[PDB]
Amino acid sequence: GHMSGDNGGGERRKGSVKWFDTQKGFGFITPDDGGDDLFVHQSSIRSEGFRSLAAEEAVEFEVEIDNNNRPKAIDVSGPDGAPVQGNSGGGS
Repeated sequence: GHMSGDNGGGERRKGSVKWFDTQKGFGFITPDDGGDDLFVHQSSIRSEGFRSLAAEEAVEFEVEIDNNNRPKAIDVSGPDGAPVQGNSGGGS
């Protein structure tokens, strides 16, 4: 059948970036309402266009557990869940 011990993908969380390094190729988010820091990088940002995070920045995201069993943060947006213009576009 369909495993559903969670929301069926990545459960919503909030936090603040520990650091986003494009050189290292990895970053981490400290979840404000969670425990373990979640891995975050460009491919986990809510942006399909311009996707990058600022080290000290606060964020709202979904936390998804990677195949390494380490939970990672994706669909990263502002702390209020506010989308950035670089997410896709919009026009306004």
